[PDB]
Amino acid sequence: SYPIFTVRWVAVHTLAVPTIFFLGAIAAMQFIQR
Amino acid sequence: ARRTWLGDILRPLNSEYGKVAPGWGTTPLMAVFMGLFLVFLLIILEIYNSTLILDGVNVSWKALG
Amino acid sequence: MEVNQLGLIATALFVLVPSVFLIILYVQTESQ
Amino acid sequence: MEVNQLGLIATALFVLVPSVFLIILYVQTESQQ
Amino acid sequence: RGWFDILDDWLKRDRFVFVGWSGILLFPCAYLALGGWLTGTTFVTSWYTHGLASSYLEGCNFLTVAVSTPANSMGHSLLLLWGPEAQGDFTRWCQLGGLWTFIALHGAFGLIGFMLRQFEIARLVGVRPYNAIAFSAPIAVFVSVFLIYPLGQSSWFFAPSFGVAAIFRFLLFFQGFHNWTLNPFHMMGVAGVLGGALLCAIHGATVENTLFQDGEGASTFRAFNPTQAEETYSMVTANRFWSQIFGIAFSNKRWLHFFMLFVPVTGLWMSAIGVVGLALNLRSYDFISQEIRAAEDPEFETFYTKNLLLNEGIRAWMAPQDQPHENFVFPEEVLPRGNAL
Amino acid sequence: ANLWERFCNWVTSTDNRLYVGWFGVIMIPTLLAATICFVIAFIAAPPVDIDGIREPVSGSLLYGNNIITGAVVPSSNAIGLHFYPIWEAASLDEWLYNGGPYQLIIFHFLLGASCYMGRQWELSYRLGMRPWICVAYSAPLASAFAVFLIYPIGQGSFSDGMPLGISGTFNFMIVFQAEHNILMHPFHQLGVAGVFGGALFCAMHGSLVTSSLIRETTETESANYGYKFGQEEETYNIVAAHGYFGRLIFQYASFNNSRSLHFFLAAWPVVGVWFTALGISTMAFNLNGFNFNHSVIDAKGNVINTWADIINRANLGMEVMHERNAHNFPLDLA
Amino acid sequence: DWRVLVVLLPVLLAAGWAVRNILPYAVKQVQKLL
Amino acid sequence: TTGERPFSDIITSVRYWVIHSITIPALFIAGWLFVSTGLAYDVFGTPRPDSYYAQEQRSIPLVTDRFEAKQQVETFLEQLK
Amino acid sequence: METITYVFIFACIIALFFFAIFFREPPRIT
Amino acid sequence: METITYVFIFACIIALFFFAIFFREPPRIT
Amino acid sequence: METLKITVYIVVTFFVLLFVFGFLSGDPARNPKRKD
Amino acid sequence: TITPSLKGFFIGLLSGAVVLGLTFAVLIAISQIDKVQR
Amino acid sequence: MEPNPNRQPVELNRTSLYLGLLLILVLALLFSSYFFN
Amino acid sequence: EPNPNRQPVELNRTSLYLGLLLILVLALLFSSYFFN
Amino acid sequence: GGRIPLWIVATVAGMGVIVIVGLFFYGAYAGLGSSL
Ligand code: CLA
Ligand code: CLA
Ligand code: CLA
Ligand SMILES: C=Cc1c(C)c2cc3nc(c4c5[nH]c(cc6nc(cc1[nH]2)C(C)=C6CC)c(C)c5C(=O)[C@@H]4C(=O)OC)[C@@H](CCC(=O)OC/C=C(\C)CCC[C@H](C)CCC[C@H](C)CCCC(C)C)[C@@H]3C
Ligand SMILES: CCCCCCCCCCCCCCCC(=O)OC[C@H](COP(=O)(O)OC[C@@H](O)CO)OC(=O)CCCCCCCCCCCCCCC
Ligand SMILES: CCCCCCCCCCCCCCCC(=O)OC[C@H](COP(=O)(O)OC[C@@H](O)CO)OC(=O)CCCCCCCCCCCCCCC
Ligand SMILES: CC1=CCCC(C)(C)C1/C=C/C(C)=C/C=C/C(C)=C/C=C/C=C(C)/C=C/C=C(C)/C=C/C1=C(C)CCCC1(C)C
Ligand code: OEX
Ligand SMILES: [Cl-]
Ligand SMILES: [Cl-]
Ligand SMILES: [Fe+2]
Repeated sequence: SYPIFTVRWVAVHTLAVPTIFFLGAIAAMQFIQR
Repeated sequence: ARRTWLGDILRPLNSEYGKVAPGWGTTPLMAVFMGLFLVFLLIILEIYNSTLILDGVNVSWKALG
Repeated sequence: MEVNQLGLIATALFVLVPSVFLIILYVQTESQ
Repeated sequence: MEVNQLGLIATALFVLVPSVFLIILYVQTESQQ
Repeated sequence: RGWFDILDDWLKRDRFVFVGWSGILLFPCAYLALGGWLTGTTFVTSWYTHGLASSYLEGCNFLTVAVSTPANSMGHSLLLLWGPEAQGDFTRWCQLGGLWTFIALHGAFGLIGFMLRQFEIARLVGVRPYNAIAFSAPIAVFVSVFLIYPLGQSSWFFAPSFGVAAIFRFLLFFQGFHNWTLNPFHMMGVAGVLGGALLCAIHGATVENTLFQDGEGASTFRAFNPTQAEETYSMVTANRFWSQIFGIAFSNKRWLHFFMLFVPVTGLWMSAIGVVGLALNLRSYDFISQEIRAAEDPEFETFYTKNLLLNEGIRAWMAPQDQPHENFVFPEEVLPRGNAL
Repeated sequence: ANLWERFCNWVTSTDNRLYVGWFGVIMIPTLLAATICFVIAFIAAPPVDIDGIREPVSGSLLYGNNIITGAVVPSSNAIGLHFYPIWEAASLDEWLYNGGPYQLIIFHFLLGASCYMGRQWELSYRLGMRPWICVAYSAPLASAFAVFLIYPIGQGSFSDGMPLGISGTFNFMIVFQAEHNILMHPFHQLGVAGVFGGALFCAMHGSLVTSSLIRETTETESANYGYKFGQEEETYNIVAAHGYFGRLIFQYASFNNSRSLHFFLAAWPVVGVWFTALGISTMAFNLNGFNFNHSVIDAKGNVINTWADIINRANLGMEVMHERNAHNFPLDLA
Repeated sequence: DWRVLVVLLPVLLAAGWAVRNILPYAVKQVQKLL
Repeated sequence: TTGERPFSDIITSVRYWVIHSITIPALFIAGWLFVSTGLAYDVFGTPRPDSYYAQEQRSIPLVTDRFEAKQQVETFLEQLK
Repeated sequence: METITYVFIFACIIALFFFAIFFREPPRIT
Repeated sequence: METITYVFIFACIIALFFFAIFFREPPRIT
Repeated sequence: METLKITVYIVVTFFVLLFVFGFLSGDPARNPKRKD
Repeated sequence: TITPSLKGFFIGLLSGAVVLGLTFAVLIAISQIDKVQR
Repeated sequence: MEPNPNRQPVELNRTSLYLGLLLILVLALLFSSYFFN
Repeated sequence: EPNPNRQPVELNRTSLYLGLLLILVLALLFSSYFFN
Repeated sequence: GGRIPLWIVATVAGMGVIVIVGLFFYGAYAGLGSSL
C-alpha cells in the first residue's frame, strides 16, 4: 500500500522527461558537420 | 485620561475598535475591483510600453501639439 | 565674499566639540 | 591637488556626528549600573 | 468548511515537496524560467539580435551558450508572444529575443513566489522569518541588474544575457564603460561577499575544532544527536582561542549567527544600489583632482590613470562587435594602442 | 627555574593576553617590519619605476594620491626576480626609485603570515583543541602566495606581482584577464563558486539559527541577551530549523547533524579558494583559460562569433593598452 | 509535417508501454481515494 | 516519513525498470530525431551552417525596427532562397 | 589637508583596535 | 556659506531659549 | 650599508635560533593532557 | 478603433484567464477528493 | 495627569560602541576620497 | 583591585543650558573673525 | 521489489553519464564548434 502517482511523481517527471529528450537532441548534435 | 471639547466631538469616530463583519463579508466584491484594477494597470503599462497601440494615442512628446 | 574657507570648519568644530562634551555629561547624569 | 573644498567638512561631520551619537548612548549606559 | 479552506488543507499537506499557496506562483514560474533557459541554450540563436551563435545546436559549448537579450531596436518592449513585435509567431518570437523577457519576467515572479514560500513555511512551522528576510538580498541584485539597469539604458539589449561567457562579457563591459571596480557600492559588496565567505569558513572550522568528545570513534560526526540539549562544541575554548590569536573573539552565539546573516546580505544590498546608479550612467568613473593634475603634468602617473587607458582600450576594441546596431566603423588608425602591440 | 626554561614557559604560556609561541617569535618581528614599512611607504614613498622603463608611477599620498589610488608600487622590471635588499642599493634614494620597499614588505608579510598559520596550530595544541583551523587559513594564505610570489616567479619579475593598493589591485586583475583569460578558466570559476557559495551559506546558516532562537527575552530587549557565554544548553532549536529548511526544499537536502553542517560550511569556501589560488599559481606558468576564439565557423568558413569572441575583443583592448610604452616587439610573452 | 510524427512516435510508444505495465496498480490507488 | 514510496525502493524494483528501459531510450531517441530530421532548426528559426550569410554576403542580418522586425528577418531569409 | 584627513582616520582605527583588544568587555562564564 | 552659518547659530540660540524656559528644571521648595 | 647588512644577518640568525631551539626544547610535552 | 495590438491584448487576457482558471479548477477538484481526516 | 508609562531606558554596550565606531571610521576612510574627488 | 578614588561626575540641566548658551554665543561672536 | 542491488544501478547509471559526457567532449573536437 503506497500510491504510485503523487505530486512527487509529477515534479520528478516534470524534470526527467525533457532532460532525456534534451540529452538525445544534444547527442545527435555532436555529429553535425558544416 | 483628559477629556476635551474636540475629543468629545470625535469620540464616536474612535469607538468601534475591533468590530468586524462576519465571515468573508465583502471579500468577494473586493476581489472584483482588484481584478478590474489589475487589467486597467496592465493597459496603462502596455500603452506606455507600446505593446498596446491605440488609434489616436500617440505615445510621444509630439502629443503636446 | 572672499572669506576664509577654513572658517566654516573652525566655526563648526568650535560649536560641536564643546557642545557634545556638555551633552554627554548631562545625559549620563539623568540616567543615574 | 585641486580637490573639493567641502570634502573636509563633509568627512569631519560624517565621522563626528554618528560617533558622538554612539558615545552619548554608551556613557549613559555605564552610569546606570 | 467551505472550499477555500478545503484547498488550504490540500495546499498545506506535509508531502515530499511542500506546495503551499506560494506554490501557485512559484512552481510554474520557476519551471518556466528554467525551461526557457535550457530551451534557448540548446536550440535558439542570437544571430538576428546580436550577430552571435549561442546554442548547442549551433556548435556552442556550455561556457559560450546563452539566452541573449533582444535587439537594441526593441527598446524596453515586454516582447509578449502575442504582442505587436512577434504577432504570435513562436519562431519569430525566439529570433527576436522573446525568450529573454520570458525568462527575466517569469524568473522575477518565481523569486517572489520563493520568498513567499519562505514566509509560508516559516509561519506554518512556527519559526521566525529571518531566512525570507535574508533572501531579500538576492532579489535586490536580480531586480537591479536584470530589470532596473537596462530600463535606465536604451533597451534590454544592454542587460546581462543568460549565459556563462555572456555574463563574463557583462563584467568586462562594466569595467570599460562604467569603471565599476572604482565604485564604493561595489567595494562594499565585495567586502560583504568576501567577508561572508570568510565567516562561513572560520565558523565551520572553529566548530569542528572545538568539538567535545561525545563518542569513542575517530569520525566525530556520529557523536551528535539533533535533539540533545547540549552545545556540541565549546564556545568557551573557541573564545579563548580567538581572543589569544586575533585579539577579539565572539562571546555570544546569537550575535555571531546574526552577524553571519548581516554581512553578506548587507553587502549585496549595497552593490544593488550602485548598479541602480549605473542604470543612469551615474558612475564613479573619475577623480577630478587626478585628471586636472595629469592633464597639466605629463610626468604624473598613478594606477588610477593606468586603469583608464585599459578602459579606453576595452571600449574601442569591443564596441563595434558588441553593439552592432551602432554600425561603428573604427579604421585601424583610430584604435588606441601602445607600442608594438 | 633555569633561565632558558623560564623563557620557554613565557613564550608558550597560555596566560598571555595574546599568545606568542615559537611561530610568534618569527611572526612578530616580520609583521612589524612589513607593517611599519608599508605605512610609511603608503604615505610618503616617492614614485617607483615599476616597469623598468624610467617611467615612475606615483603611489603614495604625499605625491598626489588618495586612499583609493595609492599603493606601494611593485619593484622594477629591470630587477626581475633579483633580491634587492636595502644594502644592495648605492643609497636609499636608489632603493626607493627602483621599488625596494615592495620586496621588503611582501617577504616579511609572507613569512609572518606563514607563521600566523603555524601559530594557529600551536595554540590549538596548548589548549587541547583539534588542530585544523590552520588548514582553513591555508586557503587565503595560498592566495596571497600566488599573487605576491608564484605569479612573479613564473613571469620572471616582481614587477608583475600584485600592487599593494586598491587601484593597483584592479590593474593587476585587468591585465591578468588580457594575458590569461582568467574568467574562462575553470579554477577561477570554482573560486567564484567557493566565494558566492560561501556568502550564501553564511547568510543561510545565520538566518536559520537566528530563525530558531528559543524565546528567552522580551520584545524590549535584544534577543542576544538570551544566550549567556559558557551556558551548557544550546540556544536554538535545530530540529525546528531542519523542519523549516527541509520543507523549503525537501527533507533530505537538509542537515540535521550540526557537525556535518559546520564541516560543510568550512570545506566549501576553503576548497573553492584553494582552487582559485591554484588558478593564479598555474596561470603563472601560462596554462590559460579556455580559448574558443573562432571556434564556430559556417559551411563556407566565415567565422560566426559567440560570446567568447566578444570577450576576446575586450581582452584585446586590455592587451594593446597596458604598459603602453614597454613593448618593442609584437608578442607579449611575459 | 512528417518529422513531428517521427519525433513523437517513441514518446507515444513509451507512454503506451508504461500505461499497459502500470494500469492494474493504478486502479488500486484510485479506488482507495473513496 | 511522508507516505510516498522510498526512491531506493523504486529504482531497484523490477517493475520500475521494465517501464523505464523503454521510456528512457524512447525519449533519448525522440530528441535525437528532433535534431536529425531538421525539425529543431525550423521550429526555432535557428540558422543551419549554410544559412547564416548569403554567398557573397558578410553583413549580419541585424533587426533594426521594432514593429517591422518580423518582416525584416523574413526579408533576410528570402535573400538566401 | 586631504593627506592629513586620510592619515587621521587611519590613526583613529589603530587606536580603536588598541581599546577593543585590551579594554574589551571581559567575557564572563554563565 | 557664511550667511547660512551665522543664521544657523542664531537659530540654535532661539531654540535654546525655548527649552530653557518651557523645559527647565522646575524650582521646588525642598 | 654593510653595517646594516651585518645587523640584519645578526637579528635574523638570533630569531631563527630561538625558533629552532624552542621547538627542540620538548615541544610535544607542552600540551594540557599527556606530557612527553 | 480595435487595432491588432488590442486584439493581441484580449488574446493574452483570455489565455491567462484560461490558464489560471484551469489551474484552480484542478486544485479545487483534487482538494475535494483527497481531504485530511480530523 | 499621570507621567507617561511608555518611557523606556536605552542601552549601548561597549562592544556595540566598538563595532559602531569601526563602522563609521571605515566608512569615512572609504568615502573620503570621493568627497575630496 | 578596583581603584577607590573613582568618582561620578554630574552636569545638571541648568548647567547644560548655560553651557550651550556660552558656546553658541562665543561661536556667533568669533565666527565673523574666523571667516574674516 | 528490491531486486536489482543498488550498487549495480549506480555502476550502470554512472557509466551511462560518463558515456554521454564523453560524447560531448569528443564533439568539442569534431564537427560544429571544433574550429575546423
Ligand atoms: C501563475 C503562473 C504564471 C504567471 C504569474 C505568469 C506570468 C507571465 N507569463 Mg506565463 N505561463 C504560465 C504561467 C504563468 N505566467 C503557464 C502555466 C504557461 C503555459 C501555458 C505560461 C506561458 C506563457 C507564455 C507563452 C508567455 C507567458 C507570458 C507571461 C507574462 C505576461 C502575462 C500576461 O500578460 O498576462 C495577461 C493575462 C492576465 C494577467 C490574466 C488576467 C486574468 C483576469 C484577472 C481575468 C479575466 C477573465 C475573463 C476576461 C473573463 C471571461 C471572458 C469571456 C470570454 C467569457 C507574465 C510574466 C508572456 C511572456 O513571458 O512574455 C515575454 C508569454 O509570451 N506565459
Ligand atoms: C574580488 C572579486 C569580486 C567579488 C567578490 C565581487 C562580488 C560581487 N560583484 Mg563584482 N566584479 C569584479 C570582482 C568581484 N565582484 C570585477 C573585477 C568586475 C569588473 C568590473 C566586477 C563586475 C561586476 C558586475 C558587472 C556585477 C558585479 C556584481 C557583484 C555582486 C554579485 C552578487 C551576487 O551574488 O549575484 C548573484 C546573482 C544573484 C544573487 C541574483 C539572483 C540569483 C537567483 C537566486 C538564482 C537562482 C538560480 C536558480 C535556482 C537555478 C539556477 C540553475 C541553473 C544554473 C542550472 C557581488 C557583490 C553584480 C552586482 O553588483 O549586482 C548588484 C553585477 O552586476 N560585479
Ligand atoms: C562577480 C565577479 C567576480 C567574482 C565573484 C570574483 C571572485 C574572485 N576572484 Mg576574480 N575576477 C573578476 C570577477 C570576479 N572575481 C574579473 C572580472 C576579473 C578580471 C578583470 C577577475 C580577475 C581576478 C584575478 C586576477 C584574481 C581574481 C581572484 C578572485 C578571488 C578573490 C578573493 C581571494 O583571492 O580570496 C583569497 C584571500 C585572500 C587573497 C586574502 C589573503 C589574506 C592574507 C593571508 C591576510 C591579510 C592580512 C591583512 C593585510 C591585515 C588584516 C588585519 C587587520 C587588523 C588590518 C575570488 C575567487 C584572485 C584569486 O584567485 O587569487 C587567488 C586573483 O588573483 N579574479
Ligand atoms: C550566482 C550566485 C547565486 C546563485 C546561483 C544562487 C542561487 C540560490 N540561492 C538560493 C537561496 C538563497 N540565497 C541566499 C543568499 C545568497 N545567494 C547568493 C548568490 C546566489 N544564489 C549570495 C551571494 C547570497 C548571500 C546574501 C539565501 C539566504 C538563500 C535561500 O534561502 C535560498 C535557498 O534555499 O538556498 C539554500 C536558492 C533560491 C532557489 C530558488 O529561487 O528556486 C526557485 C527558482 C526560481 C524562482 C527560478 C529563478 C530564475 C532566475 C532568477 C532566472 C533564470 C536563470 C537561468 C535559468 C540560469 C542562468 C544561468 C546563466 C546565468 C549561466 C538558489 C539555489
Ligand atoms: C598579534 C596579531 C594580532 C592581530 C591584531 C589585529 C587586531 C584588530 C582586530 C579588530 C579590532 C577591532 C574590532 C572592533 C569591534 C569589537 O570589539 O568587536 C567585538 C565583538 C565581540 O563580540 P561578542 O559576541 O562579545 O558581542 C556580543 C554582544 O556584545 C553584541 O552586542 O566581536 C565581534 O563582533 C566579532 C566580529 C567583529 C569583526 C570585526 C573585525 C574587523 C576588523 C578589521 C577591519 C579593519 C579595517 C581597517 C582598515 C584600515
Ligand atoms: C548539499 C547538502 C547535502 C549533504 C548530503 C547529506 C544530506 C543529509 C540528509 C539528512 C540526514 C540523512 C538522511 C540521508 C538520506 C539521503 O542523503 O538522501 C537519500 C534520499 C532518498 O531517500 P528515500 O526516500 O529513497 O530513502 C530514505 C533515505 O533516508 C535512505 O537512507 O534521496 C532523495 O531525497 C532523492 C530525491 C531527490 C530528487 C528530488 C527531485 C524532485 C525535486 C523537485 C522539487 C524541486 C526542489 C524544491 C522546489 C524549491
Ligand atoms: C555534466 C555533468 C557533470 C556533473 C554530473 C552530471 C551527470 C549532472 C552532468 C551532466 C548533466 C547534464 C549534461 C545535464 C543536462 C540536462 C539538460 C540538458 C536538461 C534539459 C531539461 C530541459 C527542460 C526541463 C526543458 C523545459 C522546457 C520548457 C518548460 C519550455 C516551455 C516553454 C517555452 C520555453 C516557451 C513557451 C512555451 C513553453 C512550452 C511554455
Ligand atoms: O609587465 Mn606587467 O604585464 Ca606580464 O606581460 Mn608582458 O609583462 Mn608587462 O606586459 Mn603584459
Ligand atoms: Cl598597465
Ligand atoms: Cl618587448
Ligand atoms: Fe553555527
